[PDB]
Amino acid sequence: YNIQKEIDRLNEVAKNLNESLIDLQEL
Amino acid sequence: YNIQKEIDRLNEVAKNLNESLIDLQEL
Amino acid sequence: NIQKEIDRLNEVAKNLNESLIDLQEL
Amino acid sequence: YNIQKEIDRLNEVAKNLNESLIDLQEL
Ligand SMILES: [Zn+2]
Ligand SMILES: [Zn+2]
Repeated sequence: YNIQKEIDRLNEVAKNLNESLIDLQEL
Repeated sequence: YNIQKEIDRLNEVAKNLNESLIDLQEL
Repeated sequence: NIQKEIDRLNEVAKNLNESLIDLQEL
Repeated sequence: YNIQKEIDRLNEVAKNLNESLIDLQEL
């Protein structure tokens, strides 16, 4: 595995998850 | 669906993702 | 080394998938 | 009301998370 590779991608997962989650909460 | 039930779970998804990401970042 | 983080992320993925399916099928 | 945009985006989030899981268990 490559830890720095997956940190960067999981950070994108987190940001995208949060964006859509917050969108769900304000409709 | 029940939007609150899914928001609750997705909140927990986000929290657990965040703590996994932090753990990875401190290696 | 990172089995515990893998295990945790697996449960994250399962719960995310279940929410996705529940939003479309319930 | 219409959550199609969040469903589409969370599907991509899930795909990226799933590939991270696969890649973390590689090698
Ligand atoms: Zn990178
Ligand atoms: Zn890959």
